[PDB]
Amino acid sequence: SDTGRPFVEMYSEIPEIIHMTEGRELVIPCRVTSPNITVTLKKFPLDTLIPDGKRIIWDSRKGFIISNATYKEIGLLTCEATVNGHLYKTNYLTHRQTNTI
Repeated sequence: SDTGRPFVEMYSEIPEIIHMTEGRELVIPCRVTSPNITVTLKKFPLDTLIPDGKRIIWDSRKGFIISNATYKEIGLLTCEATVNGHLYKTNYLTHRQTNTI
């Protein structure tokens, strides 16, 4: 919803703890109702994970699909979207799961 909230799903208060593993298909689930809106995938503080559309494939109806996760996706990611003159955001803490690399 433009005059409501772009995201289908968002964090509550605590960032979404994604128990990831390197080399795997890391989806950051911050999809939007209308693809037109177009989300920008930041990382704390003001880093920018540009959706290259090769490895980092921006599926508006699923999430940001980093086909092969790396150290560049280990931290506090922040999906951001300015809509009706209002900045919405949602946070995703990408934790290296205690399984392997």
